[PDB]
Amino acid sequence: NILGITSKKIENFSDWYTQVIVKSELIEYYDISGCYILRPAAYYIWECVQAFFNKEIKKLNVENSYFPLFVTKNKLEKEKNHIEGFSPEVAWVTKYGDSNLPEEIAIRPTSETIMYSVFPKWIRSYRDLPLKLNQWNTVVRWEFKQPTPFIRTREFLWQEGHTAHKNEEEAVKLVFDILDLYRRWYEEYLAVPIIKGIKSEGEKFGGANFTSTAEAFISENGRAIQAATSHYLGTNFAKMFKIEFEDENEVKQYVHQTSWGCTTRSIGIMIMTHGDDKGLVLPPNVSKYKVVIVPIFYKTDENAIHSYCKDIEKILKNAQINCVYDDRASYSPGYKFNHWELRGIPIRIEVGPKDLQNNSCVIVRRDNNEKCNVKKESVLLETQQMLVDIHKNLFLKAKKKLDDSIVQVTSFSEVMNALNKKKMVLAPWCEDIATEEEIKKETQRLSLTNSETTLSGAMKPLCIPLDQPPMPPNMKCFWSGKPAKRWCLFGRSY
Ligand SMILES: O=C(NC1Cc2ccccc2C1)c1nccnc1NC(=O)N1CCCCC1
Ligand code: PRO
Repeated sequence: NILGITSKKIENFSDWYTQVIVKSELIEYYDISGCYILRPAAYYIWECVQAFFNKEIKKLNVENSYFPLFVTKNKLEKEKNHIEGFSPEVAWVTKYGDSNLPEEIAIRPTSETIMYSVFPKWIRSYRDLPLKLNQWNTVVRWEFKQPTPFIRTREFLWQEGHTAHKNEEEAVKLVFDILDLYRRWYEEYLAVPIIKGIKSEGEKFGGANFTSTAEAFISENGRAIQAATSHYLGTNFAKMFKIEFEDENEVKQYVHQTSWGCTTRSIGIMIMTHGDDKGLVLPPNVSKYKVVIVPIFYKTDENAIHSYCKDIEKILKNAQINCVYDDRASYSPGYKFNHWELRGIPIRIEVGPKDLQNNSCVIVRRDNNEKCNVKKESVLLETQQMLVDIHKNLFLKAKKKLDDSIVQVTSFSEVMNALNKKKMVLAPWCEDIATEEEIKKETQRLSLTNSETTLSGAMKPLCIPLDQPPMPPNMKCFWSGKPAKRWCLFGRSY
């Protein structure tokens, strides 16, 4: 009990989350606010999705690279909308030892300015295009909002991809190709559904022509959260960094650029999605151990149980299924059950005397706790199919919750009702940037219906979904009363 999760996910989501990430050994806290340690179980997930994304961006001819952590004032300030957005959260190095630096230098919050400072040397003619680069690194955004492990941190691990193209068409195609890879990263590895859409003008990346986005939704507190992003930068950074190329007709042109990122926030979204009141729940593709084997003794005798459990370990490891046999003498079976449930292991296999006598074992799924007796010779196949089935169940259950978290409305008088039911709204909107602040202020004012002390009551535009319902001929904007343009998702958010 004391060693389990002692806050229910529905009753105290914030304390449940803290208990889950600590007791599963994902996260350790640190003496600098907003910075957290990724312990091995958390870093293993990152390596899994790193492996997947590398393999896929390789097919698009993107190549990994590594650029400096630091940027000079001269470079950092070249693109005005970019730096106006980041400048209050940029951390500056000013000293080495007790000596002042001759010039202060900034830590990257993102690397457009760093990388594009040298793109002009690499891109001189149409022969040099497309240029396609990625980095796996961390960046620093020194905000003073309340941090949350994985999802809102001052330093975070991510990849940032950056490409440059001879025209708009090719760059935009890559934007949406990357956006579908983020859909796959979340779906095939984290069993998380996302919504693709376009950011409103007030929410797009600074310096972007447009920002496409993958949005996730945390049903338990009614909060949307950006899962990944892929920007068409157009020629906006090419203008400011003078990234020009001579085209086939001997005319100077600006490159058309993209950048796109996805972070360890994805792990936090997975935890909040599938985690339950027993702790972490891992999709098998991001769990080091797919199976834990637990022995049960009453009280060859003890050697007979040990030999049998080791046989099952050999069967799984010979088939490339990593597993652990928990043969620790000092802890009860029920201790071990909780121990590994807490840590999110997908499958427990139990072996006691009655299972040995029947030449079977008990196979227990972490997601729904269903138990079944499997003969020894069918354990390999049953385990294989059950790992597939757990992932499918986690994803389908999550997708039903996401679907159920959207209410389509036509007037603002329906909005507050749905927000306080922890929903997002899909609403007809004129898309005028001026209305975004107005909507944020008024929904925050009317929220006077929240028990979160560190997240805003404001609802903001989340994304204009790529999948649009019909817009009836005279539908008005739900806020301004002007002709509505498209349907947009709004909600409270992280
Ligand atoms: O934005 C993050 N942190 C900042 C916001 C915040 C709030 C409280 C305290 C400190 C900070 C700094 C963030 N933190 C951790 C992991 N991913 C994060 N970001 C993202 O997932 N996205 C989407 C993909 C492109 C980049 C942004
Ligand atoms: O920070 C962002 O959103 C973009 C995409 C990764 C590179 N910079």
